[PDB]
Amino acid sequence: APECGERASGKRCPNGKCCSQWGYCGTTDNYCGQGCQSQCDYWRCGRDFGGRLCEEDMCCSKYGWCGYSDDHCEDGCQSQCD
Ligand SMILES: [Ca+2]
Repeated sequence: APECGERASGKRCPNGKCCSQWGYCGTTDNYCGQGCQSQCDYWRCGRDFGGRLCEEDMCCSKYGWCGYSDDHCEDGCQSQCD
């Protein structure tokens, strides 16, 4: 049964997850990609996205992507780098 979106009275996904076109919560491209209804910027962060911080304690890379790798947390990291 739909848990988010227009078919769920406008409910948003917990932990900032993306709501797919069909009303389900997730973080893969099938949820955040084409057709995404809400909280679709889950993987983006930083100055290009209103200064948004990543969920799950992920680092925000210099290019505005959320992750845990050295490339996300090292040189240029914008937030939650350690
Ligand atoms: Ca941390």
